[PDB]
Amino acid sequence: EKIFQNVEIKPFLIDFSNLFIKNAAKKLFQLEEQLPLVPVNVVMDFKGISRAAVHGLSRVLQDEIPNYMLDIKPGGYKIEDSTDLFMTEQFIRNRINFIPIYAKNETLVFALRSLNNSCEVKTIYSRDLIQVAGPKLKYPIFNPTFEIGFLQPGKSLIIEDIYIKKGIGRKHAAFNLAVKTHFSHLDIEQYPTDKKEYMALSGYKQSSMTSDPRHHRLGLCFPAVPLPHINQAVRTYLKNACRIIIGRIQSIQKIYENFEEPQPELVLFSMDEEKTKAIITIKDETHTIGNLLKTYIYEMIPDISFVGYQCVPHKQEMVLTIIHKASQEDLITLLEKSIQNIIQTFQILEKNVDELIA
Amino acid sequence: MLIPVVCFTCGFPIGTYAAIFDKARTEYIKTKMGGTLPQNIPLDASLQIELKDLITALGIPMRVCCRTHLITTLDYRKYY
Amino acid sequence: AVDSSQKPAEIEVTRKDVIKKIDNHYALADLRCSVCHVLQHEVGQLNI
Amino acid sequence: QTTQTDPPCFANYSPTDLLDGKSVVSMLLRQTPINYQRAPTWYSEVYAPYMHYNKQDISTQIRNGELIEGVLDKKA
Ligand SMILES: [Zn+2]
Repeated sequence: EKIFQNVEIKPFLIDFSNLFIKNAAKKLFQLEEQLPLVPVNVVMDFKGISRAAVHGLSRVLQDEIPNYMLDIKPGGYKIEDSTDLFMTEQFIRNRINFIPIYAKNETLVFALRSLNNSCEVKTIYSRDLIQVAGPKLKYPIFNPTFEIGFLQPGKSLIIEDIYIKKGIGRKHAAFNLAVKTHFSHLDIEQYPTDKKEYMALSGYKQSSMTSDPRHHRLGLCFPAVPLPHINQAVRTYLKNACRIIIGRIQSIQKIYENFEEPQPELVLFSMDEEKTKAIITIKDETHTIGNLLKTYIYEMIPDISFVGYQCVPHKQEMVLTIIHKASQEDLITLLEKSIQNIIQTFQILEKNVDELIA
Repeated sequence: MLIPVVCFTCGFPIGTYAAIFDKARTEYIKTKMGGTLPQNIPLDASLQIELKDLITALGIPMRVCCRTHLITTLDYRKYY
Repeated sequence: AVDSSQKPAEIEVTRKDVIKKIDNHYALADLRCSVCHVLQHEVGQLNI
Repeated sequence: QTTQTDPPCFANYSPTDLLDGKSVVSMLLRQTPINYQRAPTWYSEVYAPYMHYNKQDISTQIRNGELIEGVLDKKA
């Protein structure tokens, strides 16, 4: 079974055919080739898979995958030694935070030491970042061309503790990994939207309220992957995303298989005409897990009385409400079958990633 | 005060290509200008400067957000 | 009538009766004057 | 999903069954059945000569919480 079909990988390369680009790169950066890290575009085709799973993969890769940041340890910004009056700690910390790094080791600590010994407004570049910690870098984790803040004449800026911080892009956007570049359903017909009569419509020949697309094309772009390890970086990202989704679904399964000991996350009621209502609450869960659970439960129980979730922006939680004409044990076992179905399809996706990209 | 490290909207790292883009844009403006002072460039009625091909050669995709925040962000070193 | 088979073809109506009488199989042509019975796009036929 | 009420029973609908908008509005309004019969603001005589009003939208009718006619807009 091949859920994940062929995948196109295309790094974003600098076109030195333009005279201006070549002249500028060689004039300031002495750059004659592509950068050590390039932003790669990955376009993927999926078949026989629900929209919920593809969109969950997309969302996880976007922000919910644990990613690394460059950050400044408190006290790293030397107030005494930093002479420049315009380069506040906030501005430089914001500039350094959003440098997309491809870090394999978490102990690399960088330092900034830039003294403007001249009368010109010296510009600090990413090559000014000096690494003193951990194993010596045989390959840079960021491009040496990033513009950190400049310096006025005679001014100095010293930052001594720049480390690698782990996080997920949901809490802080500097951990965002992938940026979307495409998403389209390949089984739904599309209008010629260039015409006047169809310009105001989405283009798909079916309504969203009735469509159930099963063949998608998800295009993502990764901000910085090493130039000679593009495929391996992309595979690591995709396998990690599948692993995260499997882990979160299994975390939900952990409370699912505990239908006694009324933990304050699962509450089951039998009400009215022998109907069972199941409410699941997870704090700090998102539309990914909620939509996946809803879609696969509705697949497993097509004649369900009601399955629905809500991730209210406040209360920061997912509340999944399932009502079915079955006993509590029957409903629990059906929902466990749905969870195992989710796990199975994501294991299939990981295996197909390994088979395809390699 | 500088071109952002990443596009605000989406997060694509335009900051990599920024420092190259400032100089390349300056050089391209030099050729496309004429008998017009620098402070009168945004006033010329017979002047058209398209940076589409330049940014494309920089490798930045056909994204509205990234190109907007690349070509529009003000540089503090230019005014102060 | 847009189609050539809808036999009523031409219907002249008042604004209130439009919803009672006209349906989707019809399209609107020029208006008609209710005093001199001239078409809106036939005003140029009048002598200045 | 997000009405905070007690969600109704959809056990009688096949996964390919197509529910009308008036249907779901009625499944909400049945909890407080009322009678309502009035033209909607969507229907205006000034517009009427242009654009073809759907005859099923220019009259709103509710019988005991069963919205079966018209649209719901500012008037309703
Ligand atoms: Zn962007």
